Amino acid sequence: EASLTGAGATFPAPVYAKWADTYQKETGNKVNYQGIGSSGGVKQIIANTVDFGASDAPLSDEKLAQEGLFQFPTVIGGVVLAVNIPGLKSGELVLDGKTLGDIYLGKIKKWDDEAIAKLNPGLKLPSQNIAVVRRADGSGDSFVFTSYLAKVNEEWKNNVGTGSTVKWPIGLGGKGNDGIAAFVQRLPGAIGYVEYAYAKQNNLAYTKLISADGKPVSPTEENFANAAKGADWSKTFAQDLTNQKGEDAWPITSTTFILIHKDQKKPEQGTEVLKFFDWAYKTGAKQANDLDYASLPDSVVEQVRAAWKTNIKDSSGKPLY
Repeated sequence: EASLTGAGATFPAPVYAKWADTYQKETGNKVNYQGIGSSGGVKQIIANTVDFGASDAPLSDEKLAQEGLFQFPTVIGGVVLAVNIPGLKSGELVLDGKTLGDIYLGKIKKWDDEAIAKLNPGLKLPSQNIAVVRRADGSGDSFVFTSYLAKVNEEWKNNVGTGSTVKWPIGLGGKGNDGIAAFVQRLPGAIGYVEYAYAKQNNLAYTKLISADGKPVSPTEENFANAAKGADWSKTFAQDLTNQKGEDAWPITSTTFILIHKDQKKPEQGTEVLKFFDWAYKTGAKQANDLDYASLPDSVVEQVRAAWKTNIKDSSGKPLY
């Protein structure tokens, strides 16, 4: 029976928590996971205060090497726009990238703006102030969301840019996915970006979006998976899943990563971290799919296992997988 600690990204926290609960029931092993956001996950693994870190934003090959870290992907999810719009039900409103960016720039102030109406011709829209919500903490959702906005809105690209932290033009700061979800529930007219499970499991309304190919798409597990169908995983785990081509491709999709040290100074801990994630790849797909995360293809899992064998060792050079 091992006791393991992880910390970081809130994007996959619902599935990691479910996996950890099941794993304890089946094996006795205890995995404690603290949702502090991706930037904090990176900081904590570098400081050696946890057994594993978690970040939705990938580190570069060079940064991994400088830090003596190894990164591997777990699941595929989607970022959605949770909304609180009087008179509208979930899934009714459509936004496109340009107009979403103009909302986040503060240019569009009311839900019945002509640009929103044009995207939604048969819908009656209220004259409700838009209340923009964004992340306060350093965040992989912010990284993915601003990476998307920079592709679809030139003003955003040139003035705000992309990052885990940016100079937001407008918007209240929520801490974690949970904090944005709580703000959208409490504020008539809110819009906030959250990983899909935080909208669904909190009974929050959400929008459709226009795909890269120009078609309205609903956020679903299958549509997150579709956004990754063009990814050449053989080349790198650090795949860009925003604004990807193809039918029913959710435009704000991302995978998410675990970070561990290559030279394990507590090699029993590292061995047990690998066993937890291996168990999750072998047995955990229903639990992920229940929370609307798509599973990585088996080929990707096999790449992860092969890379564990060559990268993860004790201080004598012995592999831990």
